[PDB]
Amino acid sequence: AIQLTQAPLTVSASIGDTITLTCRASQDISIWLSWYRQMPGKAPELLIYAASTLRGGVPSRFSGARSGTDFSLKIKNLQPEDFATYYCFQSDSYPRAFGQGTKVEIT
Amino acid sequence: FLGFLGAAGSTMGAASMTLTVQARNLLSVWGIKQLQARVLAVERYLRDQQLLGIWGCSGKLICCTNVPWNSSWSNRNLSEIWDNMTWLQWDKEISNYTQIIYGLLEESQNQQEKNEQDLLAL
Amino acid sequence: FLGFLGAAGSTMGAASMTLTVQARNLLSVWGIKQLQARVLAVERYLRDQQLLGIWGCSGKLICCTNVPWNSSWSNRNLSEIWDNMTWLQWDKEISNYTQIIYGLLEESQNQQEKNEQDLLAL
Amino acid sequence: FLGFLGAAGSTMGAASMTLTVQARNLLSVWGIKQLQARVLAVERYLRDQQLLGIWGCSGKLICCTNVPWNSSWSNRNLSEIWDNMTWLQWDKEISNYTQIIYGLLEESQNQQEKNEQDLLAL
Amino acid sequence: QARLQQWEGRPLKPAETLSLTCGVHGVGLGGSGWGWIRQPPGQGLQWIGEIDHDGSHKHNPALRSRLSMSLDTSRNQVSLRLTSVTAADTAIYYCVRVYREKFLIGEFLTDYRFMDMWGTGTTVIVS
Amino acid sequence: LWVTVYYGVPVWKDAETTLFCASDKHNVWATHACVPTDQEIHLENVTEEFNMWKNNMVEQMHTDIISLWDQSLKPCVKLTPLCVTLQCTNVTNNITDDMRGELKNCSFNMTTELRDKKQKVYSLFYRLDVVQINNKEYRLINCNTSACTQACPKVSFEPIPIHYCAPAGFAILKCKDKKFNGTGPCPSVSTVQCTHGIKPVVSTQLLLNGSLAEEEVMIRSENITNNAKNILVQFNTPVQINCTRPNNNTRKSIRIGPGQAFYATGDIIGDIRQAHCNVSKATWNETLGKVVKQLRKHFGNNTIIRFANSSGGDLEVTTHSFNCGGEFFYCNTSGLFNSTWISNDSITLPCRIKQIINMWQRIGQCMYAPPIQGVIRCVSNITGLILTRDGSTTETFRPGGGDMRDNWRSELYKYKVVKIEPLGVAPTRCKRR
Amino acid sequence: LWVTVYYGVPVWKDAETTLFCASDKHNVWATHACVPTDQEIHLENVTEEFNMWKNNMVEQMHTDIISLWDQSLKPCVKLTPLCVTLQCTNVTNNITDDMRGELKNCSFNMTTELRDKKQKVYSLFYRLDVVQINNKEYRLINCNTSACTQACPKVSFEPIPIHYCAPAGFAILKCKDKKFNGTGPCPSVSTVQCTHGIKPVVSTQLLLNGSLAEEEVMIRSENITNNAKNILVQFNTPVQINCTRPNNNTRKSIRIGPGQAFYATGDIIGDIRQAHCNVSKATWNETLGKVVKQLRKHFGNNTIIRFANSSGGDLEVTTHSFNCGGEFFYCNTSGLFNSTWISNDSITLPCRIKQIINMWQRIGQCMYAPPIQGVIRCVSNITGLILTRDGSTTETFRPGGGDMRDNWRSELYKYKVVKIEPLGVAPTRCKRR
Amino acid sequence: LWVTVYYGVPVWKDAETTLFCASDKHNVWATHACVPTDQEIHLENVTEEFNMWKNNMVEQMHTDIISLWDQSLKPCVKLTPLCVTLQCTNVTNNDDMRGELKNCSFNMTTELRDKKQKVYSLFYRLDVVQINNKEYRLINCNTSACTQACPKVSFEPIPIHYCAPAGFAILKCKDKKFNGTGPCPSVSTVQCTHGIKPVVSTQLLLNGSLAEEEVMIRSENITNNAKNILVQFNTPVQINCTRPNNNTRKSIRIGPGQAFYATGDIIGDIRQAHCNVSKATWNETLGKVVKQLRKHFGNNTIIRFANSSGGDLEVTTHSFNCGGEFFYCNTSGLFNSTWISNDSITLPCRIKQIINMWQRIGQCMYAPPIQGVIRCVSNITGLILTRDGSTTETFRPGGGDMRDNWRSELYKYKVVKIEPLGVAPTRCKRR
Ligand SMILES: *[C@@H]1O[C@H](CO)[C@@H](O[C@@H]2O[C@H](CO)[C@@H](O[C@@H]3O[C@H](CO[C@H]4O[C@H](CO)[C@@H](O)[C@H](O)[C@@H]4O[C@@H]4O[C@H](CO)[C@@H](O[C@@H]5O[C@H](CO)[C@H](O)[C@H](O)[C@H]5O)[C@H](O)[C@H]4NC(C)=O)[C@@H](O)[C@H](O[C@H]4O[C@H](CO)[C@@H](O)[C@H](O)[C@@H]4O[C@H]4O[C@H](CO)[C@@H](O)[C@H](O)[C@@H]4O)[C@@H]3O)[C@H](O)[C@H]2NC(C)=O)[C@H](O)[C@H]1NC(C)=O
Ligand SMILES: *[C@@H]1O[C@H](CO)[C@@H](O)[C@H](O)[C@H]1NC(C)=O
Ligand SMILES: *[C@@H]1O[C@H](CO)[C@@H](O)[C@H](O)[C@H]1NC(C)=O
Ligand SMILES: *[C@@H]1O[C@H](CO)[C@@H](O)[C@H](O)[C@H]1NC(C)=O
Repeated sequence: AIQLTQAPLTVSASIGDTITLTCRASQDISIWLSWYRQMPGKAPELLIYAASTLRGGVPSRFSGARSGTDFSLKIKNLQPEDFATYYCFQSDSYPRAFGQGTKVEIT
Repeated sequence: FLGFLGAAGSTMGAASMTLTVQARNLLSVWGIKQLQARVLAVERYLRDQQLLGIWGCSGKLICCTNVPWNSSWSNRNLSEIWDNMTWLQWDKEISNYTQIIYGLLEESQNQQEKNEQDLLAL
Repeated sequence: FLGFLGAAGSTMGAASMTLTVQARNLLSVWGIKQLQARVLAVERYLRDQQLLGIWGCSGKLICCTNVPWNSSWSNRNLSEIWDNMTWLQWDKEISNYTQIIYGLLEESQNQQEKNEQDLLAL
Repeated sequence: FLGFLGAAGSTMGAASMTLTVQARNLLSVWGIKQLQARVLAVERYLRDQQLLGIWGCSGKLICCTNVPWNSSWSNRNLSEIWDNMTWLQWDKEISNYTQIIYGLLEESQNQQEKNEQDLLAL
Repeated sequence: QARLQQWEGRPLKPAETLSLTCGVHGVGLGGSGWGWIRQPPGQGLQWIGEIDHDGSHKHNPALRSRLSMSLDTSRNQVSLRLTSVTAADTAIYYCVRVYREKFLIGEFLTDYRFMDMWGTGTTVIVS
Repeated sequence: LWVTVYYGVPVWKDAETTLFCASDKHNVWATHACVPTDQEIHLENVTEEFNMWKNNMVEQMHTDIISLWDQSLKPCVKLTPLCVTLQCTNVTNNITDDMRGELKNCSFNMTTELRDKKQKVYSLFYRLDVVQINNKEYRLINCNTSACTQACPKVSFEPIPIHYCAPAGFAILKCKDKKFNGTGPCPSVSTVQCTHGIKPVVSTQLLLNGSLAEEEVMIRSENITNNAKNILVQFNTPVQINCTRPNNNTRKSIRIGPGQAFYATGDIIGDIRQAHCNVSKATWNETLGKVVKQLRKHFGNNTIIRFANSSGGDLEVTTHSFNCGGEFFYCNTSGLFNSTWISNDSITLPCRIKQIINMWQRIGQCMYAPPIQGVIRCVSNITGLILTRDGSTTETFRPGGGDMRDNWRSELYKYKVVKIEPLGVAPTRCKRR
Repeated sequence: LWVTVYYGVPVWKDAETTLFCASDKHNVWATHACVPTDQEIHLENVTEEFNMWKNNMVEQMHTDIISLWDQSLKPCVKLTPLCVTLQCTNVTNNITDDMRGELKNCSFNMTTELRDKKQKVYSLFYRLDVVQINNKEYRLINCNTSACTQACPKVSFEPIPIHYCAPAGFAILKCKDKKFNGTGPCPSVSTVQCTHGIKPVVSTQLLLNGSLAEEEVMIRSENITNNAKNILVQFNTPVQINCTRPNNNTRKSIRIGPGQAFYATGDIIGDIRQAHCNVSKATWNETLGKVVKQLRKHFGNNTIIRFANSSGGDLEVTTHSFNCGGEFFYCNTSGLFNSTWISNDSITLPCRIKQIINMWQRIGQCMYAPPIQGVIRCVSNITGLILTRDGSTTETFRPGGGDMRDNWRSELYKYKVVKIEPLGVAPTRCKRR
Repeated sequence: LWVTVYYGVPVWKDAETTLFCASDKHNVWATHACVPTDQEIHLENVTEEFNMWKNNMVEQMHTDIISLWDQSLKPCVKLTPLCVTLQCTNVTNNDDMRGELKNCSFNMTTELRDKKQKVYSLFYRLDVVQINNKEYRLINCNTSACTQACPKVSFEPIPIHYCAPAGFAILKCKDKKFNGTGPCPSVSTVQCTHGIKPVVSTQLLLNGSLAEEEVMIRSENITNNAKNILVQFNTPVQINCTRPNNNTRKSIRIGPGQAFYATGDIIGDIRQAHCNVSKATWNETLGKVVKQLRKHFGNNTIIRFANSSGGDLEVTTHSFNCGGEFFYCNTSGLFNSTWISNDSITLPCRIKQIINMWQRIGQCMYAPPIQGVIRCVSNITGLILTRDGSTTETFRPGGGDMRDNWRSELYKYKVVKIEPLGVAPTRCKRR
């Protein structure tokens, strides 16, 4: 199977900052890696698919990059609704896997 | 040369000159109609050749047998059969005596088959 | 009169007097199937008559030939073959020697064809 | 042993010792094709057997006949016919006269069929 | 208005059959694929299995022979039938739609499945 | 005397067998599949019994002609889409009082090559083809019984001569007696490999394009004393009849499917006139005089020979139905048979044309004859009649027909199929040694 | 001793050939194409090795019966317009409790003789013919596998005896031994021109209208110790079974196209009663006692013989599927096989009628059997069984079937086709001169 | 000297007859219309005259290959409902395979007569003709209805032996320099021919039999430019096919029991279908062809190979079947060279699903999509060239007439009729 490593497991920033989240894969999964955000108590929602494409309705602040192993997600102009747990999900090999989850909070 | 069935009206003596004329003319879903007529002619011809073969007459147009002519079949003298009658008239007169003659010819050959087979071992 | 295959269980000597009975019966969704059954009967009959003609036995039911009987084929004497065995039993014994005998008859007649061809040349 | 048509290039004298080889190979939607070819093979075989019958050559492969050779059909002597030519070369030479000879053989047999028939009446 | 609704199944006794059902409204079961995602408390998400557009059942290797899913095309419902439930299976179960978008790499075209639409949550507790 | 076996004797028995083709653009009677032709041997002293009324060559020919007809109509357009509701109005454009109400202008929704697209087309249908449902609504006459396979426009209906040749082992005997009534002994018999060119001309009440008698008009009936039997008259000299359809038809192709096309009458270019046939008044009167003279021989010299028209029944039996030019005519023939006989001018027979043809009296197997573009003119020979007598000092002969076996009985009357019996046994002084 | 060639010797060998039919309103197993019949020669001292389980006459008859079946379903109506949504309610009008929700009163829109027009018709369909699609909407049970050919109303399903006759050069050997078990040397052999009248009765679990044994009940299996092999029982005395369809069905003709009619059940005139078969309880119990007696000869005298009902599978194999009167019954024989055997009254078998029939186990070929007008009664003969043994001192036998070749293996067990080899060579004192 | 009759003489005449098939999952040219096989006899001193251009086995095999083709298509689906109006949109809306496809949506019949079915399929642009999401229709819809290529019968050619009936013999020319005509010093009587695979192709004789010693040029009249030239190679030129796409076949129920197989989706490598011919091997093969082709036109003449002139796509392209899907390759890089006294050649191939194979009108066939990637390995064992009517001779590829494909396999065979009855003089005299 493929293991996705997401670090740092807890990043803290105040409102109006820029954060970069890392999701490192085991093998090369091409660009097939989608990002999901889970607000505490709610259900996860799709932010980015194919590591670069923004979901319909997601603000332009969210953005991903890279098509190799070290996938990254960048958030600009932090707002209280962005302080949730983010997950990276690969779709290359049929034993699908999720990331560990990066809990973004306020300082 | 009279042609096929040309001597049909000739006397039995004159019609026997041309037995080879009729002999050679007995052998040669729409495809099946033609194809089934061809098979009928072949098996009809072979049954006549088989009959001649079992009478000891195979390969002969005129074959002499060892069956004496019983007068019950026809008591007319030899002069009024081969020079006065035609073959069509003759066939109608001995039509009912045909099958009993056929059995006698078959019984005459296999008697000669065994007698010659026995004599050949001496 | 026994009928078709009536002497199947009879001895070879007794069954050889009824060869004509079996001989005359070898010649004569329901369309081509019935038509190709007739063509097969003619072809099977014609290839048996061809063999007899090649061996010099055309037009005969009992054909004494010149090929001597190799004792290897069957060491039995005449008494216990023509009076103790049936034709079905006999066919089983020599079923494997049939093809070598067939070649012997085929070549023996071919020698007789040229022997009588040279005799007539004088 | 040469096989079927193997002696096609052999001289006429050498190729006449292998007649049994060619003789036995003349007899043995998409269903009529197979079936109509079989019926035509049987019909052709019977036409050539019928011709041999009306020439007095039934059941024979080499049949010496009573018809003299005119030398207007071929002026070559026996040495250069049976030891130099092949049956294919010879066939292309008397193809013109084939039906002339075929008529003489039939006529000679018919006369011979009755001369023998009239001889038995004594 | 397209939503996936699933309802609570109440706590269940250990070593039983876990029967889940997701209600698909707004869209229909055809064309996409439908799978199940769980989340143990205080942990990350875990993939259980999916049925792809072809009708072919991808299952997670960890849950061996105890997995079985079906699609109710008439009622537009996705079912889960996890068996022999152990205390470690206490998690919130989500029903997801793996949607296929074709992304063209330099010369290769792929069907990319990215779980477009998520359920609301069914807290399953076994005791 | 000893039995001696002769093989090849000239002896024949009467027999029935399958005779094959011979024939010296495709035709309905597929002579391309029939073998080519090539032979007359006179049989002196041979007197043979013939019977044209129990001749199996007629029954075989009837089956073969029917089988050749419904074989050329297998690879043809089955007009199932044509069975629709046809809103028909009367062509009243340049029509003659005679043609008033015979042609109908019928519009209908037809299918197209594309399954989801319809097509509003129109065609001029004869009144005999459409039956009204109760512009007014009509439907084709051939819709509660079957579907018509449209006659392929390339396959021709022209009767070309065919020869029925006996297989091996069979002979065809030809009675050469010129005054043969079709029954009894024939002093002049000849054998042929097969017959003269017999054109399968399909017609009723009048034998067109047939064979003429040699010396005098021949009246051949199974038995004259029975009125229920038809009378086959044969003329010694022909009466020519000029057929015509003056209308200038336009053939309009309608695509009713992928492949499948339907040819419809579009519009008559010019005046509308009735189809008709012309028979010379002088020639026909003379021919009936010869018919009556040889017909008095069976009814007495003092009898009164009256010719009336057809009694009644289907349009095929009450009218001189025939086909030439590709259109099927149905001519009245009541001016032909109207006279009582005691001991430049022409006769015009009004003809009606159908396009939906039930040809061999078969029901459930129809054919739509596509319109022939242009004007059809046709000149043929009346070489016979098919009369029927009705049960006083006068006898009334009305034209008959219907049974097409009588059409080909007038050509196969002189032929007989026999089976050669070549094996014969006779006594002779010879003995086998 | 020299080789002597004998032609015509009585010698044969096993061979396979195409035997041709012969037979002594049309029929499915067409006797018009079969040649008319005419014969038996006893062969003393002849012992022949028979094998009914490797007999090619059975394999050929299976092909011929199937071929005669689907060639008779070519010319008649193909019911492809009947694959429509039927809006079916239940018949509850006078239904008995047994036949409750078994007939469904289905209404649908059919095509008319006119293509553009539509037709609202209703018909009664058995529950076994319609499947629900989600008054409720149903559709015919075979509309996702194939379209179904209506059984032609003038052809007859009644079995007519047929005679399989060997061509020239072949012989049919008939085993006249009265205790023959189908395999092994038969010491009493005779040569027949061809076989007796073998009625092609299609059945299951019971051999109807067959041939009875001569002396005692005959048990025949390919390997009696193999349970996977079917066991063919043959009775020495028949057990008559009285079939019936008490409903007075009315046949209604629906014109679904040009020249095409669909025959639909109009309405039952009276009360709705279930079809059933009656077998005498005393006679059946007597016959099973005889069957068990000869069934103990292969399993022992102390073996407990148990008869159970069919294990499971299709309705054609779990039921006594048969046909008589034109309607196809599927009777429940769980009342005939329910007993255990240790060392005026009647049995009623509730049957079910079906109309879409696929009988040669060929998915993709239907046959819609039209309703039969009136009341059907039927009296047959149970002249055999097709048993199957379960895999202890107790043996359980269950009725079998499905494979139709076992039905005809019970008629052709005594026959054998041989090829005559008439060219024999034997030594003799002859020497050709 | 007297006439003596010999029966069984080894004499034969030229004849035309019906040769029966023989062969050793159903096929188009199946074994159910053939006979099981089982042989060759060398006829010494026999010099027979052959003529591969007036050979009736070629004319009969053409009839039989056609007949087995139609006979294999009658029992399966006829696509009359596929003539509906199609609402077709582009697949890419922008070099790829997807630029060759139209995404066509249409109403189709259901297994229930009164219900419709809104379905879609990807149709090649070569199969749809616009009607004036535009409106299209299948190309062979105003000419005929396309009987669907039945999915359980394979198009793979199996070898068939044409065997002569009784009374006939098949003469086989064993000469290795025998062009197509004239005497053949080495002749043999075979029971029947070697396994002739009925490979259907144009401009290139894929698979089949190689020459023995050198490339053979065979024309009916080499000086007539209207006659095709049948080149036969001595060493095969391997050609590799492909359709890189991973096709997804989709089933549509157009009626009771009838299914229509449609291209639902296309993913994977979207490079255009192509064939690869080794550039070094093809160059040395044309060198051998040119060397054997200057013998008929001169040593100083200029041999130039151009590409096909024009006409139908079946005649301007190397039409063939490979893996059940029909290709139409350009072969303009194969035939492009002028000859004076690791690398590969890629031929862009189009694909069609509606096939009018035997140069006929009114009988099309819908080849259903093949699931997955199609791969292909064939031998180019010959050519069919046409010459242009100056010191430069231009040889364009030819074809169209399928008989020249089987004329290249039945060139060495000849059917003769045995005449076993011959008369000759001898000193005999019947007694
Ligand atoms: C060749 O041409 C073909 C066309 O001829 C191409 O196929 C088409 O490809 C389209 C693009 O891939 C695809 O569109 C997608 O459809 C999604 C919905 O799926 C449909 O359509 C299927 C067709 O087979 C159906 O099987 C489904 O059932 C579904 O239709 C449902 O069906 C219901 C009946 O069962 C209807 O009724 C509902 O039923 C409920 C039952 O409880 C309730 O009663 C409801 O009240 C009732 O309405 C529905 O109305 C109907 N729904 C429809 C029509 O949508 C759709 O979700 C996809 O769009 C969304 O997602 C993508 C990706 O994120 C976004 O880009 C879009 O913006 C959109 O996102 C927005 O919504 C989602 C939530 O859905 C949010 O998460 C997101 O944030 C956004 O807000 C998309 O439209 C076509 O369906 C398909 N058509 C066919 C015929 O197959 C083919 O690809 C082409 N091929 C090639 C090779 O080129
Ligand atoms: C007809 O009979 C006469 C008189 O007997 C005879 O001269 C003539 O040859 C016969 N004709 C034929 C053809 O036999
Ligand atoms: C026909 O004429 C012949 C010869 O006179 C005669 O035998 C027969 O009875 C006649 N038939 C009729 C019907 O008059
Ligand atoms: C049938 O009888 C033969 C001969 O007695 C025997 O060999 C064979 O085993 C028997 N078959 C059964 C099933 O009993």
